[PDB]
Amino acid sequence: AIDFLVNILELIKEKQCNINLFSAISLTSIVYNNFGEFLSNNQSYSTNNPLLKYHIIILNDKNKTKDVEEKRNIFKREVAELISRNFKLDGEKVRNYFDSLKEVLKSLKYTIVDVEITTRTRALIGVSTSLGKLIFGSGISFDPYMNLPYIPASEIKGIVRSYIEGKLGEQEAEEIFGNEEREGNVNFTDAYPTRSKDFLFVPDVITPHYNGKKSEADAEPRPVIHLTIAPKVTFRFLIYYKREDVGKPICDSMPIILIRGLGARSSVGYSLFELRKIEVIKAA
Amino acid sequence: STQREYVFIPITNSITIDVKITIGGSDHITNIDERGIHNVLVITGYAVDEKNGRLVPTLDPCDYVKGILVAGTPQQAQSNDFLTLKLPANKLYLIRKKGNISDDLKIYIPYSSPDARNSMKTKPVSISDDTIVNNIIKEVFDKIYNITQKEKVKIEKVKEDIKELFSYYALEQ
Amino acid sequence: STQREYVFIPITNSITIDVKITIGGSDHITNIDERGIHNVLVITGYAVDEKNGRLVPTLDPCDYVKGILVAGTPQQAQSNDFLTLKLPANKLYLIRKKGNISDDLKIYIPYSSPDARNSMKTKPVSISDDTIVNNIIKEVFDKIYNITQKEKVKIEKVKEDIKELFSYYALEQ
Amino acid sequence: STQREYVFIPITNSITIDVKITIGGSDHITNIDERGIHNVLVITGYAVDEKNGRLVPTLDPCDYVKGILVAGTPQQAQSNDFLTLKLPANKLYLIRKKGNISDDLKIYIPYSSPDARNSMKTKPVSISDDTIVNNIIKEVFDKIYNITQKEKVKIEKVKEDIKELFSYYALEQ
Amino acid sequence: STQREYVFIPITNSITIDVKITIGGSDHITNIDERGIHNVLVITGYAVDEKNGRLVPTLDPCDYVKGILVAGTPQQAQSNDFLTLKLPANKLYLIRKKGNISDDLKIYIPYSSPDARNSMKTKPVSISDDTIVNNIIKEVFDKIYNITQKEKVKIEKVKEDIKELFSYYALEQ
Amino acid sequence: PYYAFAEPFFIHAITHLHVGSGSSVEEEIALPFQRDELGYPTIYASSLKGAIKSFLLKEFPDKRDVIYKVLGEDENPEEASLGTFLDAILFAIPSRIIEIDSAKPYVWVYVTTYELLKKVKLYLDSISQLSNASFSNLKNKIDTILAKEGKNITLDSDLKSAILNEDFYVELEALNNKIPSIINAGVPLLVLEDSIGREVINRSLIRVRRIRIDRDKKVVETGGLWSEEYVPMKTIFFSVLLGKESKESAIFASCILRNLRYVILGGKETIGKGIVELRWVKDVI
Amino acid sequence: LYEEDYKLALEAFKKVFNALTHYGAKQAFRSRARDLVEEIYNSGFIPTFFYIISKAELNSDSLDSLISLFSSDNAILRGSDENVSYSAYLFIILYYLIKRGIIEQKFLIQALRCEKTRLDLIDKLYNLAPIISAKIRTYLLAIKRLSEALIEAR
Amino acid sequence: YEEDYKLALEAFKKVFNALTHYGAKQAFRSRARDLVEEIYNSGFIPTFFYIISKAELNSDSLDSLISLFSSDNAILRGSDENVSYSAYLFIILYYLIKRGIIEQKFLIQALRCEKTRLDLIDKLYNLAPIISAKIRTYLLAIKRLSEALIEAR
Repeated sequence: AIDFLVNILELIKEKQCNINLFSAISLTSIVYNNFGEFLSNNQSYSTNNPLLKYHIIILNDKNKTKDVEEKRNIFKREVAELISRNFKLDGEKVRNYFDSLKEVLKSLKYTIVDVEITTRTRALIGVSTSLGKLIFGSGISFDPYMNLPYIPASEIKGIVRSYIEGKLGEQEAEEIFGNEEREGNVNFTDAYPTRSKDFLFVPDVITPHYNGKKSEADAEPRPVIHLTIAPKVTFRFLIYYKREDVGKPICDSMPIILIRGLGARSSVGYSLFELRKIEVIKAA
Repeated sequence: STQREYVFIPITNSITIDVKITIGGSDHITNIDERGIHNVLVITGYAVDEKNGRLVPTLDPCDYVKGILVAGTPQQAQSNDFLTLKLPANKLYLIRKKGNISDDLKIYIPYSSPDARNSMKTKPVSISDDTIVNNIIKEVFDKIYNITQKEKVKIEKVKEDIKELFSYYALEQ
Repeated sequence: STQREYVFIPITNSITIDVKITIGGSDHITNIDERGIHNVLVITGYAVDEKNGRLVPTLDPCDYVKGILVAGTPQQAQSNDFLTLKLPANKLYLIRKKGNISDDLKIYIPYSSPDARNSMKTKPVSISDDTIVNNIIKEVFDKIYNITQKEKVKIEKVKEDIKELFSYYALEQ
Repeated sequence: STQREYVFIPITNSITIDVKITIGGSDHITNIDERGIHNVLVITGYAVDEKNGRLVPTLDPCDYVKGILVAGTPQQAQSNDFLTLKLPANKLYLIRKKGNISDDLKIYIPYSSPDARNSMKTKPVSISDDTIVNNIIKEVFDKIYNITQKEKVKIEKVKEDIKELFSYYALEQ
Repeated sequence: STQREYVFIPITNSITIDVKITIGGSDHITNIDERGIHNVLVITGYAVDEKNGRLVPTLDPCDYVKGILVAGTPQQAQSNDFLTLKLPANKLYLIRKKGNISDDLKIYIPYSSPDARNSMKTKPVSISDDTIVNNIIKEVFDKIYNITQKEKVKIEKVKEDIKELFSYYALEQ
Repeated sequence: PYYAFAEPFFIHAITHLHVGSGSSVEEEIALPFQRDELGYPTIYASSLKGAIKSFLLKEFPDKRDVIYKVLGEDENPEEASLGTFLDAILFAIPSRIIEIDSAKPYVWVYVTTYELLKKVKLYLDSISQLSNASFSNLKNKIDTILAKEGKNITLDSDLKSAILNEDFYVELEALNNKIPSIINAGVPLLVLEDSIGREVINRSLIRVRRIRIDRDKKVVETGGLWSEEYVPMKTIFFSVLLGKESKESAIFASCILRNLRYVILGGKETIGKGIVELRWVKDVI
Repeated sequence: LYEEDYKLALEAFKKVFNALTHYGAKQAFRSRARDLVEEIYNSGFIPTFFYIISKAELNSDSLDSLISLFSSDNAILRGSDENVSYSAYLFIILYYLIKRGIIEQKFLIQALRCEKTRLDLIDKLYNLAPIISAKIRTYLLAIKRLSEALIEAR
Repeated sequence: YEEDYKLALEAFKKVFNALTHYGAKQAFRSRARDLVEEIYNSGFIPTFFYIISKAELNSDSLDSLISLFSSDNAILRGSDENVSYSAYLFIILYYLIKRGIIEQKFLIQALRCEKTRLDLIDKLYNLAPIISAKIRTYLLAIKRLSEALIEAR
């Protein structure tokens, strides 16, 4: 119902790790995309909904539609700040998940290699995925049932494989990861954030001026507020296999490829990671 | 064929003498059946005119006034100031429609002149203060249909319905 | 006080000399600066009545007609059959709006009786038959804006907009 | 031998008399048998010059003109502005092909110079405004088709085909 | 302004004496820069007149002629036999497009009389016979584009570009 | 009876699951999950059988013959398989939820329909008619739930309203049955009408986009963009393993099925997308 | 008088295709048709739909041409190409809602016209959600195939 | 007597000559093995939409495709996937012109003007129940010829 929508911001502020962030952002996107309408005596006349203060601020009393536009921009920034502040990491379910999965893989007689990597700068993984896409035009790869951002197993595998190509040749890359005729020997799980020092998300901006622009006459900043993954967030994922003589390349490839980027726009130093730990458990 | 007339939902005690026929024929348009009011109608682009409450037209397509309509001629003295008109049962912009009607309809509406005497500043109005729908129950829901207290223990829904479903942009002047 | 009579743009020549004042002073609602006509009045909820082409209202919001405001009280011998109202220069639904007015104007909407005799079913009509365009560019735009065809190198390009955007609804009678 | 003459079907009243034939032969390629029009030539690459209606040639495959086929030659006031030619009855672009042809024919075309004085920016216009539908059934679909009101009482059938089955691209110039 | 004349490319070389203004202007429509021909024009509904090959008006939408477009005027020995016209640079079927055109072009096209004397029966003819492609790239591709062998050295492709891209329908009568 | 043993089981997705139907033209995703005749995600018994049979042939190398006797011969089959798999029916799927007015907060909830419960009931009735097996505990819980068919209910929760998968507003109502052995984690279980539950469940799957990088320009290869549907982790399917009478079926049901806990189903295994736990209703209910 | 999803999509795409005058609007509409379907799946129909409405910036004159589009084949969507594209896709969705008899044309035009009716549209869409998300993604898949087929890639 | 196999022979002749690069031929072979089963399962109209969407109907390739209807010297250019989808589209349209389902003049006048391919799709949607039954054997023969003559990767 509509009261769900008028209260979604309060619910974000008061649950902070226990609401579905995916659906929460999807719902508050309706508020963001009907902002001018949710501010015509249709705030349910509450007292905690952040929609109140946008009746108290007078940004432009001359023209009301401009006023609603500026209020909407302020509200976009405020939604970004809200999500970054309130939605924090509780990575105990993640440690439980990875420990149980490790036991499962041990029972299946796999050699497990559990890798912990910490982000060093603000990371962008899944920038074209849907999360905040309907508010920010930019997304984060988000698992809506772990209720966490994550790094897909396919990206980790692809980055490791492109490095192993660039180093040991396409033939060894196919001897490890397979081709259209043989299946790979190395399995990757998704990477989930297990611990953090502070905020899990933070706001950021990109402001292209001269992107696909003829001349300075075409120049104009178009700022893009969006969410990123805060620094010092540790992610964890597993690497399991059976054939022993495939652990050597993996071992070598992990420390290097994380220094270079792992998500989006690493060319300007965004998605850089440190190797926090690597443990190897040989099936005995 | 047969005839109908449109009673709006005002703020004022406007429903003392505004009818000649409760049923007359067989059927009508608006209903009240076990889940609230049905097929309620809205007229957009006009405004209510509580100065002898009638409907004054406007030019912006957001001055909408909500009401119901059932069979009847207005007063035996009007149909000279009430702008009558005839619609083919499909140019009727209903709300919460459930059933289909008899393909044609003559309809009367309480019409006050467009008031070329004051540049109109009409505002959105809210039907609240449940003591006022206590007035409106008397106004309509027993004046035209004594089926209330013959069909209804279901006043819990239709009360909140009258307190939320109806609206109008009144001139408040 | 500023006086502005609305005027219609159907495919019918019901407009010949239903005009007395062109400008009178130094003001107009619709202007023309080599960008097509601007500030067009879209009257929804109403329809045209090519039988003495004028505005007949309906109770359907999906019936519209768009035209142009020009200064002048129509004939100084009427206003018993033409609707008159006061709106504060902010409630005119003006598409292609360029400027804003001083919050005071008086519209003189050419109006007709609804004539509840049969169902006023309508058709959606866009003006076509480019002879109609070469005639409509003559009808009003010349002797109201005496500067068109007198300054215009881009004359047939404003035809691209009158021929295109001015769709209306005609009540088939 | 036989010889037909193409006549274009515009939205204009300029096709009353430019021809000296009514039947000539025994049958026509274009047919009306209780189903509507059939075997309609679709001239492509040509526009219309309804200011003294003719078929201007263009280069667009997108530009086309449609019309009906009946025997004869035009008025014997021509043979200096017509694209007359012989066709082996197969290169004809026809729609609703009902009756095959006998391997040969001759056709005349209302034609004019490409008017090398302006860019020919065309405008595709259908034929609506049913008043024109009726004066086009009377202008040409009666004079040559006395089959009307003789064998065919279903005008409102041949009506609905003329709406959807006959269009053309116009010059706008 | 900017005038362009049409160069048919058939397997009949009426081309050694067809044009005086090879380039004339500071540009062309057709271009060749080591990726083959570009901006090739296609003309439908016409066919060549191989006996001094020129474009005769047929009316078959399947009869197409492909040629190159180069600026200039025909011989100052014509203007009683061609069809000049102007179109806004987007109203012409252009293949292998590589750039955009000047929004307004005057086009001279080799043209023949309809010659209503014998049934035009056309056939689809290709461009084979290396001798014919060689004297084609000799007559027109050299004089009109002296870029041959001076900047275009991989002439192997440009001759396959006429062996595959270019084709047409021929009267053969 | 016709079957010597009839061992139903639940299929719990440990990781995400991709069991594909392979790139139809009328689909929108290009690698969708296997659906069934009603539209719900399913695991065809052929996929189930192939995955489980390969796993067992590699994990019990001393019992191949037994396995071959029960699940079929790979080469030169002199007889039919003694064992049968039924198509795994979707029992319960995780769904995203937003709900005010509840002390215990939930990020996701299990969703079912009465259709899927009726199919599980049908499976159980059919296997009781064809074997000496009676799963009357399951039947009693399931028909207790089925008695409420026609309105959305919640089993183990106080949920009155909710928005499921951010599109579907539902009003629920309690039910005092609370099957806790199949929903151990105290996660609520919604049972929705079939007209509303189809859309909820179908939008409850995970569509992930993947790409291929042109390893020279390090951008996306032309055309190298596609989507894959996954089934969320902790999704539950219901299946039965039927076995005809044989001295090997005894060994199969008493030694193989008692040590068969985790397997890999479907595809995308190197993306870590196939791991599954098998519960064996026999010792869960 | 029932048009299957592909026939409906064909007749909608016809008007949308003739209403986009400048070719860049068509090329942007192509990308709208190619991404908004998976957006509608991932984020839900209602959020994506109001996102589209907002990206259109109906502007009170974009809205009038968008409405004339329903009546006559002579209408034209004017504005920025990246806004006209969103208005054309909004027309696609509204045409579906109307011709499928799910929501009335008068009510949708109202909810697009001014502020109060918009939240009633939100309510109505939450009431009519299972009716809409049942088969609209097939209609939009047809729209996407048509736009990939009939509009050159940029 | 099965004349759809002869029609498949001549259509396959035209497209097997119009595909210069062998990768284009192998792509057409994969198209032929897939799209017939697709039109069986999904119907004619969804498969036709898919085909025309992956075919890149620009006036360039449209013109090469039109010229194929006459020349036997025409060539299909573009990426291997694009030309394979265009070749399969020509296969279908060739079957439609033959068997008189669609007049060739209408088809050509539609492939020329962009404002008429929509009418073409409309006519094909109207006729799809007939086409679906007619073209099955023809497309099966196309597939057999492809996997017989074109080698695979």
